[PDB]
Amino acid sequence: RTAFSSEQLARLKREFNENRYLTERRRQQLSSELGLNEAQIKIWFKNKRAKIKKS
Amino acid sequence: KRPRTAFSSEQLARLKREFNENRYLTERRRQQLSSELGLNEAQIKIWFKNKRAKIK
DNA sequence: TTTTGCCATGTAATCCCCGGA
DNA sequence: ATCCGGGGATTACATGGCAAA
Repeated sequence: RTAFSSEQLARLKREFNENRYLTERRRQQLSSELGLNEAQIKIWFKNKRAKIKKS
Repeated sequence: KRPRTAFSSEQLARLKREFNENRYLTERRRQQLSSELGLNEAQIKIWFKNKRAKIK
């Protein structure tokens, strides 16, 4: 279970604020730039939406 | 994965009768029907899924 | 305070069904 | 039947905090 770096967390949050649902292209670019697997990005966005739902 | 299977006539008759009351199956009834029909629970789940799409 | 013990909260991941193609 | 990504719920585990001798 990876622990995202705050450099990664800040970019994911910044991306999430801009678009809370990923396109394949955006998922790909983020994986590349952040050095993470596309599945982790997918799962981070999925969990973020669910967290926000219980705000 | 999972080989296709031809449903027998009592099978389909039984699946349609159930589908006639409720288009969604709870896991409890799906287990039930699976045991009564001799149908794998996955096959029943997929039959309800496809049938929901055809009817729509 | 220190330093120890544990338990609550957070969260990455998995289960499991859904519709659409 | 398969694939995907979606949701909701749940699991599994790290660490945040607070307790306390």
